[PDB]
Amino acid sequence: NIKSLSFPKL
Amino acid sequence: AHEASSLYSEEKAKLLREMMAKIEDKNEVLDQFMDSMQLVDNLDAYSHIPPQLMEKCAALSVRPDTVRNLVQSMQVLSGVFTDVEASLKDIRDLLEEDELLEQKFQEAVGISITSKAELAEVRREWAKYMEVHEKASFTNSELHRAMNLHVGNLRLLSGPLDQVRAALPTPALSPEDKAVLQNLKRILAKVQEMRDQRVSLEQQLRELIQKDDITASLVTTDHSEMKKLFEEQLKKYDQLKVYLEQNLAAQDRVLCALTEANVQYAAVRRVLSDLDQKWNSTLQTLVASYEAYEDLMKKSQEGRDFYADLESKVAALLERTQSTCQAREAARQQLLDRE
Repeated sequence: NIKSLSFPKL
Repeated sequence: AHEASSLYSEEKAKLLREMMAKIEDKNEVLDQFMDSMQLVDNLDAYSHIPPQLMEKCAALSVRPDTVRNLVQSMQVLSGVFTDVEASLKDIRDLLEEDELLEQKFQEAVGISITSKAELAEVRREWAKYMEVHEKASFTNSELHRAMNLHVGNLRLLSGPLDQVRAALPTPALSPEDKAVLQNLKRILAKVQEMRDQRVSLEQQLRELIQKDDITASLVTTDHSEMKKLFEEQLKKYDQLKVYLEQNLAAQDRVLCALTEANVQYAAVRRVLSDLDQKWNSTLQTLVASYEAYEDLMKKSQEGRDFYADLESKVAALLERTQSTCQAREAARQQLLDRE
């Protein structure tokens, strides 16, 4: 669940 | 002569075969009842903290106040989130006010390509950071809901071990239910002893026959004395069969006691089964909260690094925005004045 939370790339 | 010893080996083999039959029957019954009832005293284990959970508690103490620092770090990440949102809102307000003034200016009279093109780049770059910010909005929100979901157990796992052990459910059995457990445990003990003595008594009978075939055959030799000698050996065999028959007969009274105890055990059995279900349930939420703690450490770091990079870009875009909008307004001041 919370393991697959990805922040965007910049 | 050779036929008298052969007739006696058949009589010894027959009584041994009748013995092995009565034993297999009694064991068949006995095994079916054990398998059908499925039946222990490890109730103190509920009062112990599993070793794997203690290793996780100790891991939350090798670094002091790790749950407190994670909670604070989450508040910092929540803080820079709202800061970014507010700077993105400031840039929007500047673009909206500038676009309004430009429409009013182009109405009051019939510009500058450079500032127009810089103002268009600010708009493009703003919408880029708006799309990236709203994308990471659900992620940030889920990260904080997960934190709130597990922080109570993480505080529990960080505190003293006695409060962890107190969170686990313990058996609360009345003296009547303990008696039902003791009586059931006493009968099962009697069943096992009955099994052991049965195996033992059969071995003795087999060894008594085996030793008689080593003696009155493999070394010695008789004549017409085979009649009295076979009666001597047969007397020894019959005394063991008496003990074995007592062992077989005793099984019937014991099975009646066990099935009756099993009926009294039915209420205790469900209570203890619900206690085991509940015990492993609370244990698995503690394990899950520790697993979430590792994932939170990782994602909290990724979020603070992402939003720090994003805050720096949005702060720098806000500078370009207010500079471009201020210059464009000074141009409208000069032009509309000389009119």
